[PDB]
Amino acid sequence: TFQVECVESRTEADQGQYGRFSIEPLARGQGTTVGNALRRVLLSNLEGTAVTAVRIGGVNHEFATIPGVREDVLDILLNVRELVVHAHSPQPQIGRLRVVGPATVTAADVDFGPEVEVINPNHYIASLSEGATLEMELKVEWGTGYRAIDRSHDETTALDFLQLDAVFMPVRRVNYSVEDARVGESTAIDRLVLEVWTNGSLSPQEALSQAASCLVALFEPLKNVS
Amino acid sequence: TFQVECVESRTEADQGQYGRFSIEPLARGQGTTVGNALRRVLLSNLEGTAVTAVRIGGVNHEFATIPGVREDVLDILLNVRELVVHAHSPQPQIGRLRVVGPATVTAADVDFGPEVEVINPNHYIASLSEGATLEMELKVEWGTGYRAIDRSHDETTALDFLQLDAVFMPVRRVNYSVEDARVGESTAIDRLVLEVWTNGSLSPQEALSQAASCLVALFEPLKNVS
Amino acid sequence: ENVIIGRLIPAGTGFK
Amino acid sequence: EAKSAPIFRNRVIDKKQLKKLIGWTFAHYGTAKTAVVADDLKALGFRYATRAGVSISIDDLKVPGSKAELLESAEKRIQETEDRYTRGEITEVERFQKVIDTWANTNDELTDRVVKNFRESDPLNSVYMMAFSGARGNISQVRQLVGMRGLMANPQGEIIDLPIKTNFREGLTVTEYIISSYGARKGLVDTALRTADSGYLTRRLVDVSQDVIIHEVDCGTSRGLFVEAMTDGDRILIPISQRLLGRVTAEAVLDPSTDEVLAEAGQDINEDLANRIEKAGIKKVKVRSPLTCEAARSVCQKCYGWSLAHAQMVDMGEAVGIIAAQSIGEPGTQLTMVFTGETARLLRAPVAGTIKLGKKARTRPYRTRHGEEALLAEANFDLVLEGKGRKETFAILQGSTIFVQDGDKVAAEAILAEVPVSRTVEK
Amino acid sequence: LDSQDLLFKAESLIVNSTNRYHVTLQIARRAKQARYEEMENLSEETGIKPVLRAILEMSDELN
Amino acid sequence: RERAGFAVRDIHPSHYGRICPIETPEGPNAGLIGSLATHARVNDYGFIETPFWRVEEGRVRKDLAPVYMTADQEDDLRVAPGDVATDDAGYILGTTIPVRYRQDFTTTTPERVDYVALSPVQIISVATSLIPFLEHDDANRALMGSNMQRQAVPLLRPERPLVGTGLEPQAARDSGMVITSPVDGTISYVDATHIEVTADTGEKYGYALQKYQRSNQDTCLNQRPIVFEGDRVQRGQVIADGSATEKGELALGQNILVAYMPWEGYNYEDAILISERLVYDDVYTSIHIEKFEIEARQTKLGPEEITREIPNVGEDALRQLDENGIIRVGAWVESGDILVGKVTPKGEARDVRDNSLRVPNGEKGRVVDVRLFTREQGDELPPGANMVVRVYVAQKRKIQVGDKMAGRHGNKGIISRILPCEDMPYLPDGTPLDIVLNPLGVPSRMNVGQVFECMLGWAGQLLDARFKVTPFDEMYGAEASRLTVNAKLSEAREQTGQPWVFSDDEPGKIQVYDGRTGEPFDRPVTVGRAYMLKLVHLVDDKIHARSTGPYSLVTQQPLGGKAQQGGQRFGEMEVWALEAYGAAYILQELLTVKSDDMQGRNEALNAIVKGKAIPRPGTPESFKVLMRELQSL
Amino acid sequence: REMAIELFQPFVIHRLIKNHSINNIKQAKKLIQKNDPLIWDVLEEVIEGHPVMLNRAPTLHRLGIQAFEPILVEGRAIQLHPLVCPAFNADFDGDQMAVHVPLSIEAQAEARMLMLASGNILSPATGQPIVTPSQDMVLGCYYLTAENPGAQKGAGRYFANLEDAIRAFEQGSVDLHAWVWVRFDGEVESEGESDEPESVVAADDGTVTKTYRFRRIRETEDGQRLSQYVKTTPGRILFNNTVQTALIH
RNA sequence: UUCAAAGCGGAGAGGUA
Ligand SMILES: [Mg+2]
Ligand SMILES: [Zn+2]
Repeated sequence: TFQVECVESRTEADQGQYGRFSIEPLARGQGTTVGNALRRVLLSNLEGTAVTAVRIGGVNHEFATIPGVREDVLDILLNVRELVVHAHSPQPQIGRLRVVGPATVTAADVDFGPEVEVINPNHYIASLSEGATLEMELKVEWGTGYRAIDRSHDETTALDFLQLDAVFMPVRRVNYSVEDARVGESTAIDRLVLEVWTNGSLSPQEALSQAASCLVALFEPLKNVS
Repeated sequence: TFQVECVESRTEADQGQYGRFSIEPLARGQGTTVGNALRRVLLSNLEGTAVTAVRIGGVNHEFATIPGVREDVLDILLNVRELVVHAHSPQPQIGRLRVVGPATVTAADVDFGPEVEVINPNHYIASLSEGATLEMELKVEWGTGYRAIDRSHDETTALDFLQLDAVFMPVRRVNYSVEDARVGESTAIDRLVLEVWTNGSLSPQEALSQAASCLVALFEPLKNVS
Repeated sequence: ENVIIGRLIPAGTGFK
Repeated sequence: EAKSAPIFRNRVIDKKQLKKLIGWTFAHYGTAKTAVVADDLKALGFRYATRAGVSISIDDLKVPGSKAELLESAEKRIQETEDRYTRGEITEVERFQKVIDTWANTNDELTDRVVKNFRESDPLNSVYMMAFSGARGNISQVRQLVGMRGLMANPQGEIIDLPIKTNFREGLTVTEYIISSYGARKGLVDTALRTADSGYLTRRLVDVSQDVIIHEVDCGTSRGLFVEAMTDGDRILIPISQRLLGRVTAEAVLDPSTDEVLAEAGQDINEDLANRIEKAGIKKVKVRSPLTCEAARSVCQKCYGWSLAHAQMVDMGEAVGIIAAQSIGEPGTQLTMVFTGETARLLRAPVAGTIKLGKKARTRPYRTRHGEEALLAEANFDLVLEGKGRKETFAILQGSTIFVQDGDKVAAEAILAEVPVSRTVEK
Repeated sequence: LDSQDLLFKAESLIVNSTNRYHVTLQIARRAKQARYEEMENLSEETGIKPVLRAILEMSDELN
Repeated sequence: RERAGFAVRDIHPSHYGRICPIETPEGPNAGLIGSLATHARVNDYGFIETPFWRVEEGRVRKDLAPVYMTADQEDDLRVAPGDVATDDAGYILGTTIPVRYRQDFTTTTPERVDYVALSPVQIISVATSLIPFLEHDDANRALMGSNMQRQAVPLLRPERPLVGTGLEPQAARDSGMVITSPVDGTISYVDATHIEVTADTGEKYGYALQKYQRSNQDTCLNQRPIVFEGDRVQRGQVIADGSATEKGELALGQNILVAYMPWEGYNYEDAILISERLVYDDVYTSIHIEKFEIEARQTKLGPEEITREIPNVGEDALRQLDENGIIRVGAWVESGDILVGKVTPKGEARDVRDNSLRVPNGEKGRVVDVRLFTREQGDELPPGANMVVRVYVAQKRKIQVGDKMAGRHGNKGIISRILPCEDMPYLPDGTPLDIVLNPLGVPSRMNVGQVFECMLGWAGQLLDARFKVTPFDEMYGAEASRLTVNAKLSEAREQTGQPWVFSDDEPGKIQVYDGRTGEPFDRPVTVGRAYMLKLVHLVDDKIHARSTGPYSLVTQQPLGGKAQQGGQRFGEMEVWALEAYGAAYILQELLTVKSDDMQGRNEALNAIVKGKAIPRPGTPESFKVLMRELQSL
Repeated sequence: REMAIELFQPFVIHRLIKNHSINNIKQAKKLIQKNDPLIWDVLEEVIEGHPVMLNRAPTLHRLGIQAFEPILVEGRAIQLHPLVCPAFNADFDGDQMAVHVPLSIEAQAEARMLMLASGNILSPATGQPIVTPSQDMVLGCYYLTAENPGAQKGAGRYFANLEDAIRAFEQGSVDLHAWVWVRFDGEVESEGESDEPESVVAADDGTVTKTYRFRRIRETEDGQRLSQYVKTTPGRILFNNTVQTALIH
């Protein structure tokens, strides 16, 4: 009963990904419930990875400047925060950056371990002049949703680390539409078409599978316990 | 990981059933997803039994009144359209009514086969008065949702069997509400309260189980392939 | 004048 | 506070129906059921105003298609008037009146056409639906969005003979923006300066009447005043039933058809009894009052009557002076304070026939407020004119002005007379 | 125990009174007496506040 | 103020082109403060003038040095408005022309006019000249919008409007914060604090940029560069810009997706419902810098010393001091934290007392500057003082429930809800909206220009165009604004390829779905791009509470003021309201136990804490003060 | 939650001393200052059943001060019910309000019994109602209960009682503005009605079925009424069922 | 046994509802 297949797949210049799926046959009004459940779970309840803290060599607050660098610290923290990254291990990882001389520092200059990988090695991070160097350390983490800074992480072990508001959202747009696929007698059958845009951390197929697995675990405790 | 509990469980004036459930703790936004997905399936996708066709003898045409009966064809057709029946077979049955004498006709007078059971045994259908005979014949079928015939009103005369618009819904009303269960200064927590009204064919706990069973099988095939 | 001194006003619940 | 089953209202529900329903619920069920009913209605309205998707656009602002021809006709009349003025046929104080009256009548015609157009083409228009239902809009505001702004006034009280012939949908010009800013600034300064006067008046009222507290039950009198409806001659402004609620009768009232009594002495009047008194004739009822009660430096419970917030007789030790002062003073800041149009009535005959006026009515030559000359009539006489198929049965009024004299040819909808509808002659 | 039930009970107490300002004083006196007599260290239904307790008791006495 | 009346606060017909008729305050100052118009100037006698072009034989001479004329001069001439249309910058078209003769409005043939105004915006000021589609607005809401445009807050990343009016680049060049290159050369060194440009063998030009300074009202005054190293630069080109300007021009707000429809009661009576994207995308966030000061003086008992040896304090409260008693740069300070440690020589062993300065309650942020001044170093100080210490603390504020938002057309509002993005309504492509506004507020106040602005912003976003429209644009056609907006929307629909963008049955409306259930609303609604501003009235500065604090000296009543733990005043109108209710005990408790019954306050507090009954009050102190004052007379 | 912990301090201290035995007042104040989790648990049960008085700046009449029951919210703004705005003359574009609390038993009883916002139905200047749906609720009721010549799917369908019609509309099978016949034994009030009976059909057995424009009463021979039907709209059924359910429950 | 060191009046200008 009912099949799901993929019609289109693409990849943009930011290394994002797009996918279109066709699910049919449904039964007269079951298109909307399935589609909206999928859209609500995909846009809200998925786990991702983000940069949560960064130490810059020579500064201690966000309203400072480094000589020879075209950007201030506040304008670098807002570029590092948008660095999309995908970790295989379930642990915090630390990446290191050290650039010197006339260059444009780019996300290809950050070197994590053999576990974490960068998705877009053309992200822009600051511009350097002749005789200025940049040293940075980044810390990545797992999570879900939007996490604000709480000023209670005053641990002395993590000394002189600047904290950021973290955003873990691997899916950026979902759309769906239900069409009539009447075979011809009277049966009034449905067909759902679903479009997913991701940021490159995970394929649209993996995102769809994760959402469908979360929904089943949501609706299974009510199956026979009641 | 959540728990579902049955708070209240009443019984209406000998037919209906009422049930309230509390489900907690859920994430933020999952209460609306679960509630709406349950509501749509409970109200629109459960099977049931209803009376579809009826034949009445001695209609006395050019009017609609039956001799010796207080009611007319339209009133009796609306009375017999609210009969609540429950069948244990997937094949349509046939029921007979041959009351006579100065009495009040109720649902207990219908001689259905062993495979059909009447929920309410005292459902007013008519009042026979002093010298009239009432002959009836009823047909029972299976279906889902609220049906509707085309180009046929209720007070009319068709060939032999007269068609009706059946109500196959076993569930009459569903309500849901989402409340806060934060308990502290941490991530928001949802609690869902769900109320189900049933016509007596099913308990308000078998309806929930059937809805969950139908919802699990919709999302399961979207997990292991794509 | 009872407001100025700080007494119960002779109207309402302070009538008697 | 129960047992009264609601009626099935099979009609549309605007603001007046909601107010009526709330009043009925309070009168029949009490003060704790009205809150529940109001909350339920609020929830239902909030829920179903969102499913509708009510919005506002530029095409929702529908202008009638006959505006251009109306403006063209008005401008042709204005040109005729000014050409008459340039040749010396009329004086300067008549040209101003003529050009003011033309633009005062055109605006009324345009408003009628706008209102008629809304109710026929799109009766579910968002602007029409939200102005007709009584939610926020008005008629002086719908007029300026899809109609015509009209004649405005100087920074003084004078009138500028140049009108604004555009709405806010089409857009004003540089010249009309200034004329509008005049009145905008006038209103702003009025609002700024009214608050001090209102506050000072309220303080004086509170201090004059602070010691009026209810101490007694009855002074035992037989005096009161006569309550009657408030009428402006032919028309009534406030009916007697609205003025007779909560009062106490000082003498037994009687139906003017027979000897059936409707109330005894010393009896408060409710809504049912007020309606019963109003329906069965009766133009005056004698009631008690704080004006005529002889108590010790206050009022008593019987002379005051009901307390309007509770629909009951006043309690003991209630400060009625503070309430009276606050009630008079609260609407003080809401006192926000073109020529003969339809306040007269032109008589146009929709027939073509010869004139049979003769010399029956008293026709004295007269020069009207415009430059034209007509005949002024004071003797009420029924007009007789040969109106093609049949004669005329038209009736004039005292002080009327007739334009048509004998030996003329009247055509379809030609101006025939003017009748004043029912006095300060300034210099 | 609901707030709506308390609202209905207070409205019923206001009626059957003949004076609006005389029932508030009686309720206050009853509430003060109840709270003072609670001084015995047994904590007899200390959950309810004294004014609501007085309203409930006076409504029950109304039969 | 008491002598100015109705005649001085009015509009005179001689203000035309010299004083703006819109921009004024509301309240006691309405009509008493005014603003100079756009083209007006004051001569050496002190009279305001305004320019005109000459008209010869019905031909406008736009090449003959416009003449400036005072109010009395232009009373015998027939002067035409600035919206009259000419065919080749020459002869005046039409047959009847509006003119002003002796403070009256008339119409004449266009062979008899004398002078013509320079521009259609010659009558309004600079703040009112920045409102597009102004001729479709009421005058009161125009006043509101012009007044509210001057209370906006500079944001973290500014952005230009899409439907600007054309005067933005000129309103920003006078504040002196934009840097333009005088060189027509090359750029050799770019940095966050320095720019250098080299000419064609014409030496070097170097500029230094201000960084995170502070204004009179505690707002940032940053300056940032635009260019990159080795860039070809022409004369008059923008090189760096300030904190409230995009490249060259003013930028006070942001462009967001708007829909006009009611939500489930959250739009009720001017309330605003927004999305959660505006919070985590750092839209509408700003930086505010505060200054604190401490003074070390000398006393007859002795001098005062700034040191970290404060009595009755533990080492758990001296972590961030620099062994000299002054906090360190880069420290996070929460409420009740020591900034500078001071001791005074009290007379009473240890004879010093601690009154070091701490941050006021409700303040936090980073320490960014600790500049300090002292004698024996070349610094002038007020007499009797030894040193002065100034500390600067900065913080970043986000939008939240209770903040005020505004638009350019007079529409104000307070934010009441922040919805997660899956609850917001969404478009036929899946994009959730940013803000939902109530349509009940448009027709009763007559701001029709905001709908024009929204529709043109929608078209501009879909085309990437950034249109510019000048006020009073209907001198060229009968309905110019509607035709331009419709043509732009149709062109955007044809260029994009999506048919749902524009519909012919309902031009400005498209279909919108429900994010909670997935069902479409019954009728299409109006969506667009709106330019909204964030005002200086934030709810973090308006909340206050008190239980017990300082009292006045003479009357012994609680002090008043947010900054000194003040109480709320219970005026006499509230006393009248409580008297009308029949209340006797609430009033007496307010008047005595909670205000100035000097002995009943402590008894009431102790009775509440212990759980007993509150005893009866006595005579308040103000009555005794009045009796003493009357006896002294 | 930030104003309640300040306005209600002595009651919190008393409850902390009596239950959850602390010791002295200084320890309770240090506990409040440290922001222990127990503080909010104590406060939530301290403030229930305690009225609070709300006031707006230009108090022009006695309905400018009213008493409410508080609920702890998160944020820094006071939430006000939409049905009390015209009494206060309030509006959500910058307005501010002041909060006072009563201390003694007499003040509490008197605020509950004389000033609570749920007993202020009529106005003292004139006996007209003061709490009515005003702006966006009247628009919703007007839309729900209006009529539409288009979009009339399912017109002319017969239902038994009002709950059946509501259930048929809830799961989409009839429009919100269609004309349907329902069975209703009660009192009806139609607009544009014909008070004179129409289409009287004297049927057999002396039974008479009079058909009006909006009713189909069927009466027995010189006797009482046998049945009644009303031609109406599903939105009107919703409105009237809501009112009746609110009144009967 | 004692408490205890943080509160102050006036004038002018502008703003919000
Ligand atoms: Mg306001
Ligand atoms: Zn008397």
